[PDB]
Amino acid sequence: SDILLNRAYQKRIWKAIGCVIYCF
Amino acid sequence: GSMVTQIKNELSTVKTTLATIEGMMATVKIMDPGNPTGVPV
Amino acid sequence: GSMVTQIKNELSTVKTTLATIEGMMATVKIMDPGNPTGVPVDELRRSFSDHVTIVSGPG
Amino acid sequence: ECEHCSSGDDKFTWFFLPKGIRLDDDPASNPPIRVPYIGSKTDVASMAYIKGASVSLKSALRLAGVYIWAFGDTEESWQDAYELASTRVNLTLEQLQSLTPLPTSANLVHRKFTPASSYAFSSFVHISNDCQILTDSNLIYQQVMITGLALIETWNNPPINFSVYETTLHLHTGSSCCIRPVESCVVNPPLLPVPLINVPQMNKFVYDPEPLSLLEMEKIEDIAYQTRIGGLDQIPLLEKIPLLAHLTAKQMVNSITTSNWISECCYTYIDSVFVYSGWALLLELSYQMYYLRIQGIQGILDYVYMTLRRIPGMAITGISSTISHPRILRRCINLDVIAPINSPHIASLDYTKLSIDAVMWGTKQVLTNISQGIDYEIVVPSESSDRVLNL
Amino acid sequence: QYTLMERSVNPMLRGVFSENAAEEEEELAQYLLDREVVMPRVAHVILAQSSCGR
Amino acid sequence: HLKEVIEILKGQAGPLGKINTILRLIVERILMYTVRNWCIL
Amino acid sequence: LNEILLPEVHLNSPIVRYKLFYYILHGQLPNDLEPDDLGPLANQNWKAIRA
Amino acid sequence: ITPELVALYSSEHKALTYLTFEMVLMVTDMLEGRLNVSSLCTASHYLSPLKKRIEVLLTLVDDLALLMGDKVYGIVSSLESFVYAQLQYGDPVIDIKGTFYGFICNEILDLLTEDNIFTEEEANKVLLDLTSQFDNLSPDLTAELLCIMRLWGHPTLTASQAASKVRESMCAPKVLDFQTIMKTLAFFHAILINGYRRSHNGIWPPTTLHGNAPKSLIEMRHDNSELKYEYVLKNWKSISMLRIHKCFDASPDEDLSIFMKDKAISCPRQDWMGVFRRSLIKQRYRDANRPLPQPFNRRLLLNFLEDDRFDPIKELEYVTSGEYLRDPEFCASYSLKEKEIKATGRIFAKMTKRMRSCQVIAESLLANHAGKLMRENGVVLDQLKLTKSLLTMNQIGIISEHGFEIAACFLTTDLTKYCLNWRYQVIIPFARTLNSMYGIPHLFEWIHLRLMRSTLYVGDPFNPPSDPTQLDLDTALNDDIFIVSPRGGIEGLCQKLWTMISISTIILSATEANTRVMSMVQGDNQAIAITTRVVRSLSHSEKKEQAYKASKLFFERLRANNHGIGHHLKEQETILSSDFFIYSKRVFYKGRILTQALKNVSKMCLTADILGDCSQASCSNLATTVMRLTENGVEKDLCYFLNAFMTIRQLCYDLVFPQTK
Ligand SMILES: [Zn+2]
Ligand SMILES: [Zn+2]
Repeated sequence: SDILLNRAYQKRIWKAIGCVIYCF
Repeated sequence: GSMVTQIKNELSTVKTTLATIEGMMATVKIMDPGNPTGVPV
Repeated sequence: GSMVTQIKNELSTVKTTLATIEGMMATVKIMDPGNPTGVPVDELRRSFSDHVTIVSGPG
Repeated sequence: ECEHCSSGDDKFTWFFLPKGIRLDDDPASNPPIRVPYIGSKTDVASMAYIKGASVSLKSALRLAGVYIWAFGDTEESWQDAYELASTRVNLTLEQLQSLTPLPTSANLVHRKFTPASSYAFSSFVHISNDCQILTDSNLIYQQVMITGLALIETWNNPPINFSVYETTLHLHTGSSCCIRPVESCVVNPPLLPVPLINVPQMNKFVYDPEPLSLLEMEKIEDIAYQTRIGGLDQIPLLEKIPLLAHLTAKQMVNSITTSNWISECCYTYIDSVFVYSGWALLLELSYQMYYLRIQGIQGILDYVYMTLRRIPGMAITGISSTISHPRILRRCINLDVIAPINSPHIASLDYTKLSIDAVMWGTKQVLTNISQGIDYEIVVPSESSDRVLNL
Repeated sequence: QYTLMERSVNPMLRGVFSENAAEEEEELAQYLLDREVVMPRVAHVILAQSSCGR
Repeated sequence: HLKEVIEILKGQAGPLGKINTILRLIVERILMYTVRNWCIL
Repeated sequence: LNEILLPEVHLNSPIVRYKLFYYILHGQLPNDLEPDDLGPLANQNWKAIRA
Repeated sequence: ITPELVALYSSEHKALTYLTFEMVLMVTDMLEGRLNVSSLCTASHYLSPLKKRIEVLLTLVDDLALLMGDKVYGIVSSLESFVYAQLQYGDPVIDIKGTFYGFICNEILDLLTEDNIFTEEEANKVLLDLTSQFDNLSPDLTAELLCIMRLWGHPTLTASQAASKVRESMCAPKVLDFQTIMKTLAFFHAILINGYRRSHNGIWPPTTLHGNAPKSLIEMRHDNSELKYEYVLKNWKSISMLRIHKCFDASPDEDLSIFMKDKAISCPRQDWMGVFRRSLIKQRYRDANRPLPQPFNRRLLLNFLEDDRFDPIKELEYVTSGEYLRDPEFCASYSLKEKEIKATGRIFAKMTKRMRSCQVIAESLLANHAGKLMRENGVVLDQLKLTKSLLTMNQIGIISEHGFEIAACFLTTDLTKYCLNWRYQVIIPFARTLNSMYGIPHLFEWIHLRLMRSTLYVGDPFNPPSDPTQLDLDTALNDDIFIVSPRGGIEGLCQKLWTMISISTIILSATEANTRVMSMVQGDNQAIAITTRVVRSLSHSEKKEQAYKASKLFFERLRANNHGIGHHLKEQETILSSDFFIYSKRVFYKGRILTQALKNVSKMCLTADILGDCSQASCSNLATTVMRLTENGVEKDLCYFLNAFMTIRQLCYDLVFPQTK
């Protein structure tokens, strides 16, 4: 059930992680 | 008695195949242009 | 229970033939003679002029 | 650069033909194809819908609706329409008034294979009236779109089979003398008495002595009494807008579970539209989530998210079209319903995912408000039973 | 069509034909048209959905 | 949300495409759950 | 009244070969028609028909 | 020039010809069409490439006409299909490219060498000359070479020759498959039930399950659930033999417009010779010592109008009671059809007043209640959504780059000879179930039953029977102008039932091959868009090859089914293409409808056929044809100029050629 992530998806995920860290 | 059951279950298949044969023969008979047929009601 | 067993095997023989007849009946051919001879209709008129209300299949 | 856009005028129907089209060539190379705009025929919202209505009954209803829309809605304007319908039916005045469709914006439409064009280059053409007002106006704008398509098609005549450059047609209808305002539906009483109209009472093809059954008469009487007492739009103006939002949300939910709702959504509360969309979808999925033993608000939210994500993209195109409209898009952005994310340009936005996000926001709002205790009204259209007990 | 309609004696179309049908249609068109504002579209529709128009 | 997956899997043993899209949606939802709650991990 | 019910201006009826054969045999018009070409018209007593 | 004949002689060729009035009208219509087509090809830059090719085609087929005679219209009708054969000569699929082209070339060779007018070498040379005018043209122009069809006039018609074709399609032995009939009947029942579910608030019709129905069918009837076609194909022995009871409260007098349309009615059988010219039959009647038959001139409309006691229920009682099969007055006859060049369809039939009224009532009953229930095909009365559906059907396989994709292979079938090939034994079950649904004991199986008991004939006033001793229709033999006991149906008559059967057969064949299709059956031409799933990354040629390979099984199943219900499908009728299909004589080529403007310009004449013959009517007709020209790709500037020019031309013609002094 593992899924793959496109490069833009990776940028999305890492930016979201940054946003979560910044806000939490 | 079990023998009976199987026989009832298998006679169900006999029923359905006999009904299929009956309907098929009815359709055949009603397919003769020689004798015009009318649908009931 | 034995008589009912004799009829148990014999009925299985019936089941199979009924299946077989159905097979052939399902593959029959409905043929229309047509008027190849070209006989005057007067002569060819050997057919009912009257509808018959016979029930086919269910009814 | 367009000379009408550059000088004051701003109303137009935008046409676009992409570059790189080669007919009778590889479909992959040329831009995507689509069924062009070939016309829009008649497409009633009456007080009560009658099933199996006779031709005479339909004709009488048409006559009464047109009469009331055109000449007025006084009591004598209703008496004259009732008499003229009585030349073709046998209904009494009360059921006539009740069954007659809405006397608002009457279309007045009145009455082998010949295609209007080859649809060669018109199948690749983009059309958008986003810079236009929009039932004479509807016919006018359909005519404008057809004229633009035919102009694009005659720009590349059948001798021409290629498009090495992308072309744009503006077709500005604004700043035009011909377009005019519309004023009608005044009260004009008849300056002449009603003529002695001979009527073929016995002829079934002209007059129907019994156009309504006893059950139909009972149902129409019940509907009229319920409207007179329970009411329909007697509610104040402050209550109509949320009710319109609720009704259009129910329509959207029934659609998902060129058709659009921009006309309604531009004149209602878009945040309330999506809130009631979430409420209606929750009502639809309540039994399914109950049989799956879902617990907690987040369980409902996850279930509705996956349900929205699993519907085909063609089904949600109705909501997509409404949200994609620039005015509705800006409204949704300003009400925090919609955030344009993960797209360099607005036109590249995933409007299907955007609509799913809007419905999810509405569902979350409904769940939170229910948890805090803010009850939400349930509407039961086509009911004056057991379906209300089910709802 | 008038020559066949006035000749018709069929049970259907028993009352369709009227000798003063033209006069009745003129009176009805006057009723719809002899108003403060003339609306030929409305008159055409109402005539076409009236008994004379049928 | 794997109940539908197991139901179709048992029914067939078309459906595989539905199986894959449901699995992808579930895993993506789990991924956003993780990203949203990344700090407390 | 015949000035309203004018003959057809365009074709609306099938072309019949035996109509032309009838009109060219009625007047004994010159022709190279074989006996089978005429079909049933060859057996007619054109004398009475001409009379 | 005489009122009856025109004697034309040319000293240059030393040729003398005689033209009757009808032939004079044909020649002047055909020459006007030639002038219009040639002048439009000269004028329009779009049609400019076609001028030389049309000229050479006209010259070659004119010399061929001089050489053969009336058989050159066979060559013309072959060119009619050779247009499509050349159109499918450029499809990506190798296994479908050139099949129709080669077969039509073979058929033209057969038509040229049947009478031994041309030897094999000469016939091949003539075929090459005919074909060379079709090659190296754009698809649009190859379709606009379908204007030439009426550019060579129409054949001289004879009753015997026209009767021979229908006497052979009918009156011929035809073997049918019981199972194929029962499978298509089961799918017919399934489609009827599904349509009645899609209407009437999603509930099954009143139905009575047979004794062979399984438990699953009993539960689906009880739950009022949709019958999936895969289920029907499995249990077809119970989906059939399923009696649908009365569903519609249909009445014969539901529609009045049907009764007020004039249809040709035949004379009573006792006087059937009154159609023929009095001169030809006078002597043969004198030698038999019998009175001359009374001429018949009544019309259906006038007869219906002048009935003091006319009840449509009593009209339908003619068929329902069985009186039609006993009426000694009943008489049906054909008559030569105008403006047709093909051997088939050269006649149309006329019946008696009571049986024409019964036929129109039955057709109205079918078209209003049961015909509405099957919409597996896309044809509807609304032309706008019809052409929208046609465009959507044609654009199935056209996907751009803006995984898996979709691919389409289109099949077009001609159903012209279907009417003659329908047999009672293959339609009786459908007729019986329709009778049950409508409540009528016996209505819809009337055409074949009445035809097998009556002798038909072709009624032409100048075509009397060859034998003068055959003065009664019943004793007539199966030769000359007679068709004794035709077992088949007549064109147009009971077409709704035949169309519904064809739709059921198409759906059965699609389900048997596990292939999605979108039929567009229309009575004459049916179009099927076979759909399959292909890899997106695949090449276009390979995508179309995969689509054709998927469509191969469906086409085989459709051929087998049509042969089972008695319609043998030949190479002429079917047209398999990965690019286009044909609907209503218009081709849908790669998301386009090809122009065929020359066909419209060929019928732009100098007067309207209406009786008043005003200048306004003629100018309006010209304007309508110019509108068609604008819609069919001709330059709009040229169309405007042409409209003004021919309006001026028509007014000047009416001024200088006054109809009345
Ligand atoms: Zn502009
Ligand atoms: Zn103006």
